[PDB]
Amino acid sequence: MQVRVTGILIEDEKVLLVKQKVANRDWSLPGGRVENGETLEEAMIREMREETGLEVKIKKLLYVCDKPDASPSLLHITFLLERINPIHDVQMVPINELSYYGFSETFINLISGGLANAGSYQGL
Amino acid sequence: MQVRVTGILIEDEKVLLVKQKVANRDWSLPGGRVENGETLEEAMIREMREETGLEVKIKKLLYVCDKPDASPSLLHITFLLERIEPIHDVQMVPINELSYYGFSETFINLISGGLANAGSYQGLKRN
Ligand SMILES: [Cl-]
Repeated sequence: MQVRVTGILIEDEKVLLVKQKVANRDWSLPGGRVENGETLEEAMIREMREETGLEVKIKKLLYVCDKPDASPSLLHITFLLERINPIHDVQMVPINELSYYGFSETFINLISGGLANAGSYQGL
Repeated sequence: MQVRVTGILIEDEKVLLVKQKVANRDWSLPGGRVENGETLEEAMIREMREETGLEVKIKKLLYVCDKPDASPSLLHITFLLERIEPIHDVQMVPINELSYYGFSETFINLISGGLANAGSYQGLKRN
C-alpha cells in the first residue's frame, strides 16, 4: 500500500502552493509519497523542505482520503501545517482565489474552516 | 503495510467495550485489521457488526498512530463512531472508569475531549 501526505500551510488567509514538477505542472498543494521507514510526519517535513525549503511542524491532521481500488492501494493524508539546494517554485494564494486554481468542487471550505474540520474522512 | 481501525462509540458519557475472544479475554475497544480492498470505513463498519452487531457511521477521525519500524509497517486509525439504523459481549463503560480496564489517563483524556481532539496524530519510531 502507498501513502501520500500533503500540507496546507496558511498565513494571512493564503495557502502555500508549489509548482508541480510533473504532468501539466500546475500550482498545487505541496506533498509527496511517504518513504519506507518514514512516519507520516517525517515525510511531511521532508516534502516541505524539498519543495519549499521551509521548516514546519504538524498542527493537526485534517482530512484523510483512501482509495483501495487504486494501484497500489492508496491512502492520502492532509496535514494542517505551521511554519517554525534549488530555488523553489512557491506562491501564497488567497483562499478566496483558490477556485481559479481548479480546487475541488467539493471543498475549499474544508480549509476555510481550519481546525474545525480536523479529522475529516471520505472513503471511496 | 498493516492497517488497523478502532471504534469509539460514546453515548451518555460511556464507551462501548467488547470482550476479546482471545488472550485473557478482557474488555477492550472494538476494532481489527483492514482487509485487502476495504476502505478504512468498510472495515470499521464490518468489525463493528461482527463484534457488536450494531450499525454505525463515522463521525470523525480521532487519532492516527503510525509505526513505520514495525514488521510490517503499522498504521492505526481510531474513529469516533455514531449509531444509526450470535449474541455479542458488549458493555457500556463510563469514561471516568476506563482506568479500571487498563486505559491510561492520557487516552482517557483524548476520548474525553471527543470531537475537540479530532485529527490527532503521532508518529512512533524506536530509539
Ligand atoms: Cl522507498
